[PDB]
Amino acid sequence: PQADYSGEIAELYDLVHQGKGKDYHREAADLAALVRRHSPKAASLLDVACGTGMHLRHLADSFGTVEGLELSADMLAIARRRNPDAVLHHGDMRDFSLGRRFSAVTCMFSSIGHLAGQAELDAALERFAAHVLPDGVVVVEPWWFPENFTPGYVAAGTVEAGGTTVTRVSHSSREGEATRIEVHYLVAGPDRGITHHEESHRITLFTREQYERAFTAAGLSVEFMPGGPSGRGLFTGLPG
Amino acid sequence: ADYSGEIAELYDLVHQGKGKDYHREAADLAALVRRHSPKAASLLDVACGTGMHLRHLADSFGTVEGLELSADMLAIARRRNPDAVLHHGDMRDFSLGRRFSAVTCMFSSIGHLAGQAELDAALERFAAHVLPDGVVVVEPWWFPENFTPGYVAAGTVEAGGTTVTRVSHSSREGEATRIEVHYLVAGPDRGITHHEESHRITLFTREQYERAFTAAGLSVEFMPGGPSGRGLFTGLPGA
Ligand SMILES: Cc1cn([C@H]2C[C@H](O)[C@@H](COP(=O)(O)OP(=O)(O)O[C@H]3O[C@H](C)[C@@H](O)[C@H](N(C)C)[C@H]3O)O2)c(=O)[nH]c1=O
Ligand SMILES: Cc1cn([C@H]2C[C@H](O)[C@@H](COP(=O)(O)OP(=O)(O)O[C@H]3O[C@H](C)[C@@H](O)[C@H](N(C)C)[C@H]3O)O2)c(=O)[nH]c1=O
Ligand SMILES: Nc1ncnc2c1ncn2[C@@H]1O[C@H](CSCC[C@H](N)C(=O)O)[C@@H](O)[C@H]1O
Ligand SMILES: Nc1ncnc2c1ncn2[C@@H]1O[C@H](CSCC[C@H](N)C(=O)O)[C@@H](O)[C@H]1O
Repeated sequence: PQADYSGEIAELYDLVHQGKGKDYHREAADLAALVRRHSPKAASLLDVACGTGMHLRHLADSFGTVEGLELSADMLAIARRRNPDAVLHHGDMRDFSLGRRFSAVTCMFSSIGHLAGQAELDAALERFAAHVLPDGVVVVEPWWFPENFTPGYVAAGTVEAGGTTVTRVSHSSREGEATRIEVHYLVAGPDRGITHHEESHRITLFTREQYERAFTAAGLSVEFMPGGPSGRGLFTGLPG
Repeated sequence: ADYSGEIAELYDLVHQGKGKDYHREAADLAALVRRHSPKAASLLDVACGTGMHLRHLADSFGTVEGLELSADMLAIARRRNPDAVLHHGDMRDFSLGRRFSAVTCMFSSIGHLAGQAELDAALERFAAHVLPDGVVVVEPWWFPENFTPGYVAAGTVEAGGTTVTRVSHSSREGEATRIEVHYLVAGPDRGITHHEESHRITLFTREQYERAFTAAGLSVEFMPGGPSGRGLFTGLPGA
């Protein structure tokens, strides 16, 4: 049971989230508009935990420079193939140092939840502040806050494309300060038969004030906007 | 063991999810029986499984009994049909010491036999348990000409807090279908569990079924369509 977005799990990622109705084109359009509201001259964007680089692909149409940081080599390989021109980095949002600063540092789809507690979140936000330009914005899509988390939640969905049928079932429970989300897959095709895969993640249920404390310790002013890309809302931060 | 444990426990929910209507099939079956035997009063369901047909057939026939090889399936059937006599046994060699107006074998259970000889044997046993005015009914598996290798079935159903996803894959293995079936079973407390079964279901030709019926002294007819699109064979003694 893996926790590192690798192997076959990485290969299924885009198909499954497409099946669940995720619309990266609309999300990118909205994000780019939000960046330009806070920074009308923005010409550059770093997407941290870029995964398979789906947002970056669309954001390349709005900004002259897009870069990405991704911990998982297998996700990153997909991201690079999708963004063959972009400079994408293999590393860790807790401790990274790129060549430059950007008008927007973004961290989407609750990837920030993969951090383990307040020290790590603080560290990541300090790094984001370190890579943002003075008239820029830091954008973090949080995981659920403890008060909005729904333990016992089961998601199931099946999709097919290109001869491959993929079923994904998730189960979520409370494990201390985090969601434990277990995810099983059945992957079927006419000649390959059926294979079973599993993943299991601890995604931290930070409170709003814990997010805010992280932005604040980084020198960033912080604003929460409810709703956002997944019903989890959006944090925006501005330097100095 | 085939059809055992958690697989047996999931059987009814997954086939309900797939739209299988045992109430309508039982009514159609009862009508077919009574067309051939208007005073029909008894029925034996061979390979009765969880006893879903029998539950409904008991409202049409004064006596219903069943034969089932799997203990875990049989336990379910008994709980569903607590007034009925259900036997633990094998369609290839059983002997109940009585006869019935109908002997039925539904949902391609006959595919669990291998070879002409086992098929002949079963049909002889069915003839040995049918009344002389009655009828043997067997739902075949697919004929070779209609089998679709590489077939993938996937569906998800939820009942009572439990979400079950079933995915089957089918290929050719000699003169049979190899069907492998994976389940993901999920619930708020239970989490997710994975289960798997795998079966060989023999691709008997139409002529093979007819040979089995004729050797058991039954006059045979194939009725196309049937409960599953695979038709139904009927057989009447005294040929
Ligand atoms: C609607 C609603 C949902 N939830 C929770 C329950 C459950 O944990 C989740 C819905 O399950 P899903 O299987 O639909 O979760 P998902 O597609 O959002 O995947 C989640 O986990 C993946 C493993 C991660 O890769 C992913 N991010 C980090 C990329 C993460 O967002 O959202 C709540 O806690 N409160 C709610 O009001
Ligand atoms: C429509 C069509 C289907 N098929 C085949 C392909 C595949 O093997 C099957 C459809 O898949 P499914 O997973 O829908 O099969 P099913 O719910 O009917 O389960 C079958 O297998 C189960 C393991 C058995 O327990 C069961 N009987 C013996 C009780 C048997 O009927 O039917 C064909 O070969 N040709 C066809 O034209
Ligand atoms: N410490 C860390 N630094 C960088 N990336 C991380 C990380 N911990 C987890 N990740 C990455 O977080 C990503 C979560 S999946 C989200 C991917 C992408 N933002 C999207 O919207 O589709 C994964 O690719 C995972 O490898
Ligand atoms: N040799 C044999 N004798 C009796 N039952 C058998 C058999 N081989 C397989 N079976 C039974 O055949 C059944 C197939 S499942 C079909 C069950 C039922 N007739 C229904 O329509 O739902 C299983 O319960 C299996 O255990």
